[PDB]
Amino acid sequence: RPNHTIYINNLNEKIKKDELKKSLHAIFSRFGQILDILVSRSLKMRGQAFVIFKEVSSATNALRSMQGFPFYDKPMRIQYAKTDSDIIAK
RNA sequence: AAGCGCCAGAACU
RNA sequence: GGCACCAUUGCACUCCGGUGCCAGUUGACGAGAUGGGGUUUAUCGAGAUUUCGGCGGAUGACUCCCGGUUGUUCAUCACAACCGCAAGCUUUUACUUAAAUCAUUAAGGUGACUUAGUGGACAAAGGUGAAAGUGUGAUGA
Ligand SMILES: N[C@@H]1[C@@H](O)[C@H](O)[C@@H](COP(=O)(O)O)O[C@@H]1O
Ligand SMILES: [Mg+2]
Ligand SMILES: [Mg+2]
Repeated sequence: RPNHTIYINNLNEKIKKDELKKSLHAIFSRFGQILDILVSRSLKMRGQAFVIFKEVSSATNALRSMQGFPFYDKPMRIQYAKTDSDIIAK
């Protein structure tokens, strides 16, 4: 079902880790306070992000509102995290 | 203040 | 680390697909050492290392000079070795001669790395005094 962490994909792979990590924070900061955004660039983890909210309330609203939103010329695909994240789980 | 200087090899980011 | 091109729609949380091409970073730790000219592969140890490879320089070495020291107390030549404030050869002997490494803890940088402090060290080539044996002939005052 729902989760503190939201899984975003279909992100522009041409954008560098830190720029993407900050450009994400710009738009998701209104829904609630973000604990950490996790972005890698490997073959397995590129075009994806892990915006973690302290509140699931924020995660639900962010999912509803930002679904399909144009981000670097590419529409976002937002799900919930399949499993909890460590800064929540621990 | 001369085992001292710079850097298309090469290792490393 | 970054651009590009191929490949990838991918649920991760100690970094990490392939191909090129550009940027960056590392690249000698101190001791030692300059009369002039030419020549050549330029002294010494420390360090587990790239202190590798290339280029340049260089106070080294050889060798011909310029001066000087010393050669049976003085000079001027021969001849021999020597010195460029320091000066004939050999030997035994005594004293003198660092900084990195390290280990630390601070700054900076995505980054490999950088610059700086603290801790105690640990050399060799040299250098110094001491002895011991010793080093031409010709001519002149
Ligand atoms: N003092 C050193 C010398 O001992 C060394 O011969 C020379 C050449 O160095 P390299 O052999 O790295 O070219 O450099 C310096 O001058
Ligand atoms: Mg490869
Ligand atoms: Mg070299």
